[PDB]
Amino acid sequence: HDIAAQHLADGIAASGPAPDLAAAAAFLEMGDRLGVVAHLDPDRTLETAEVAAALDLPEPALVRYLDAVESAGLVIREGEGRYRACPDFDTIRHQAGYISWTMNANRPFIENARDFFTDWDKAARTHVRDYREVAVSSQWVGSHAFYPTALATIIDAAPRKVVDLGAGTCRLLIEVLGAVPGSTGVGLDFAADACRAAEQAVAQAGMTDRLTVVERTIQSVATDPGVLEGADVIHAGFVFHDMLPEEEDVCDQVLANCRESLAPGGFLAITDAVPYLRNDRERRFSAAVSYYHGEFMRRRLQSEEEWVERLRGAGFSDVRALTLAVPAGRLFLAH
Amino acid sequence: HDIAAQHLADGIAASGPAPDLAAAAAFLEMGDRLGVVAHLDPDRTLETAEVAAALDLPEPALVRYLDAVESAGLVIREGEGRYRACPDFDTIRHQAGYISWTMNANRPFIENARDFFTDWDKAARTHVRDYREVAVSSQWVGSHAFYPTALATIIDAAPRKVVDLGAGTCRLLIEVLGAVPGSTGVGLDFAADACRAAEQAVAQAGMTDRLTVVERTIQSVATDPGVLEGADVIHAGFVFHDMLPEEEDVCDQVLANCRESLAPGGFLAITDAVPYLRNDRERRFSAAVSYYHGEFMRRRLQSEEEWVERLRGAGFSDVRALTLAVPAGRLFLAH
Ligand SMILES: Nc1ncnc2c1ncn2[C@@H]1O[C@H](CSCC[C@H](N)C(=O)O)[C@@H](O)[C@H]1O
Ligand SMILES: Nc1ncnc2c1ncn2[C@@H]1O[C@H](CSCC[C@H](N)C(=O)O)[C@@H](O)[C@H]1O
Ligand SMILES: O=C(O)C(=O)CCc1ccccc1
Ligand SMILES: O=C(O)C(=O)CCc1ccccc1
Ligand SMILES: [Zn+2]
Ligand SMILES: [Zn+2]
Repeated sequence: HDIAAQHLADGIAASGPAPDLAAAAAFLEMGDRLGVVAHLDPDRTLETAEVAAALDLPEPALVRYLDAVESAGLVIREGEGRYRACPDFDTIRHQAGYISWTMNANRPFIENARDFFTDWDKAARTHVRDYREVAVSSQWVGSHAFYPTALATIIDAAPRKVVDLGAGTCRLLIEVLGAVPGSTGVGLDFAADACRAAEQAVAQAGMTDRLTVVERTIQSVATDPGVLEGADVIHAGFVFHDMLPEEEDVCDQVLANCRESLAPGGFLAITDAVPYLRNDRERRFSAAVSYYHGEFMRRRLQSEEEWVERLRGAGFSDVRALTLAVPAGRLFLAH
Repeated sequence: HDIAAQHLADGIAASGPAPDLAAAAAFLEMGDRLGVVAHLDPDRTLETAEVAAALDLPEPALVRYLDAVESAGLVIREGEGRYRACPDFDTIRHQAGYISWTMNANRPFIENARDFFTDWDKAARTHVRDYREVAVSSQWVGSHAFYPTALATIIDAAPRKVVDLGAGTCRLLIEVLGAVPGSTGVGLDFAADACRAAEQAVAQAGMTDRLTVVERTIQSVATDPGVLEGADVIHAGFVFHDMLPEEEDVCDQVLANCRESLAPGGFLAITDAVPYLRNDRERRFSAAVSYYHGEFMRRRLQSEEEWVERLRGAGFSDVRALTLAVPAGRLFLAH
C-alpha cells in the first residue's frame, strides 16, 4: 500500500503530459478524417442532426464519437445533439498538429525506412505521403507557431492582392482576407488532395469568390508567372525546398519572377525550415523535420545564411530572418 | 520586431512539450521497427559495425539515422561507430509509448472509422491492427506506468513459477525472473507477431531457457489448463477483456481454472483498464482506451466494482484494486 502509492506518484511524473496528448491527437485525427473537427469550435455549436447529414454519417455513430470526446474533456454537451469544443480546444488541436505531422503525415517514412535505406528510388514511388494529411497537420501547427508572425507582417502594408505558393489548406490566406476587408487571394498547390481540402475550407469561410485555389506546381510559376503580377505580397510556406537541390535553376527563375511581379512597395515572405539546429529548445523537432526532408524526401533545407544569400542574389533588398515558434522555423522577408 | 518576439513567446507556450514528444515518438517507432531501439540504453553502447550486421542494414544508413537521433538529443556519440542513449532515454521512450499506442498500434481505427460506423463486421476483418505494434507500444507504456506495481507485488512472495497470459513482449516476466534468482516463467500470447518479438527479447535477456513463450489464446486455458498448475502467481495484463462480453462463460472457466492451479499461498493478478473515468488526470487517455475498446474492438471493459464482483464470484478471497499510473489502469489482486 506504501509502495503502490510511491509507484503511482513516480509513474504519473514519468508519463507527464503524454497520455493527454496521445489521446487528443488520435481523437482529433480520427475526427478530422470524418470531417467532424471542422465543426468543432469553442465559440460555435455542432448540431449533430445537420452535421451527420452533411458528413453522410449515421447520426448515432457521430453521437457515440462526440460522447467519447466529451468524456475525454475535449467537447462540452450543450444540449441534446448540440456540442461545442472545450475552451482550450485550439491549443489542444495545435499541439496535436505536431503529433499528426510526425506520426500520421510522415507515416510511410516511419514504417518503410528499411526500404528507403536499401533502394531509395523504388521506396520513394512506392511509399507515398497523403498530402491531405501533410496539409492539415501543417495547418494545425501553423495556427499558433508559424501563421501569426506572417499574418501580422502581411496585415500591415494592407495588401490588395496576396499569393501563397504551396498554400496547403489556405489557412493563412483565409486569415489575411479576414483581417483586411478589400483583399483578394490566390492559393497555389500541386496536390489535388490539399486543393480539395482548401476549396472546402475557403467555402466554409465564405471567401470562395475572394480566394482562388489553383492546382499547379511552384515550378509552373517559373515559365507561367501569369498568376503573380498585381500581388502586394507573395508568400511561400515550406514549399521552396521542394525544388532543391535538383531544380536550383527553376528556383532562381521563380525568385526572379517574384521580384518582378511585385507592386513597388511589396515583398516576398518565405516561411521555411532550417536544418538540424543544436539549441536545446529547437533541436529535437528540428532533427525530425531535417531527417524526414534530408533522408526520405531528399529535399535540401537551407540555413538562415544560405537563404539570405539566395534572396539577395535574386535581387531582393532589405532581407531579414525572424525566429518562429515552430522549432527550426524561420520567416524571411525580402522586399 | 516587437510583435515577432511576442508571437515567438506566445507560440512557444502554445506548442509546449508537443514538438519534442512528436519528434521522439517518430524517431523511436522508426528505430524500433528497424530493430535499432533494442540496442539503445543509457548504460550500454551500440556498436554500429556489429548492430548494422545483426540487423542487416547498410552501416552508413544506420549511421545517418543515429546521427539524426544524436542531433535530436536522444543519443550521444561515444566514439566512431559507438553511440549510447541520452541519460533520460527510458522516460522519453515511456512517453513515446502512449503516442505509439494511440497513433500507430490503433491507426486502422483512426483511418477507417467511417467503415466501422457503417459496417462493423466488414471493417473489423478488413482493417486489422499489427500486434507487434500493440505489444511494443504497450511495453513502453508499462515500463513506468503499470509494470512497477505488479513487479513489486510479484517480487515479494518470491515465486518459483510465474505465468503471464497475453504477455505481449514478455517484459514483466523478464523483469520478475531478473529479480528473483530461481524462478521460471511462461508467457502466453495469441499473436505470432507478439510471440516472435517476445522470444527475441527473452533471448536478448539470456532467459530463453528460463522463460517459455507459448503461442495460444487465453481461451485455450479454459479447456487445456495444462500450463498453469505449479504457478505461484498468474498474471494477465490487458487480455481478460478480450473474451467479454461474448465469451463470458469461457472467462469464468479460465477464472475457475486459475483458482485451482495456484499453489496454496499464491494469487491471480489482473492488470486491466476500467471504462471512461471522469477525474481530470485520467479522463482523456481513459476515453481513448475506452473508445478504441468499446467502439472498434467491441470488447467490454469492466469497472472496478464489476471486476471485484467477478473475482469473488470466481471463488477468490482478499480481492482488492490498486490505482496504476497509466490512466484508468487498475491492478486487481485475488488470492
Ligand atoms: N512542387 C510543389 N509545388 C507546389 N506545392 C507543393 C509542391 N510540393 C509540395 N507542395 C505543397 O506544399 C505544402 C507543404 S506543407 C503545407 C504548407 C502550407 N503553406 C502551410 O504553411 O500550412 C503541401 O500542401 C504540398 O502539397
Ligand atoms: N484472446 C487472446 N488470448 C491471448 N492473448 C491475447 C488475446 N487477445 C489479445 N492478446 C494479446 O494480449 C496483448 C494485449 S497488449 C500487451 C499486454 C502485455 N501483457 C503488457 O502488459 O505489456 C497483446 O500482446 C495481444 O496479442
Ligand atoms: O511535410 C512537409 O513536406 C513539410 O514541408 C512540413 C511543413 C511543416 C513544418 C513544421 C511543422 C509542420 C509542418
Ligand atoms: O491494445 C490493446 O488491445 C490493449 O489492451 C491496450 C493495452 C494498453 C493500455 C494502456 C496503455 C497502453 C496499452
Ligand atoms: Zn517539405
Ligand atoms: Zn485490449
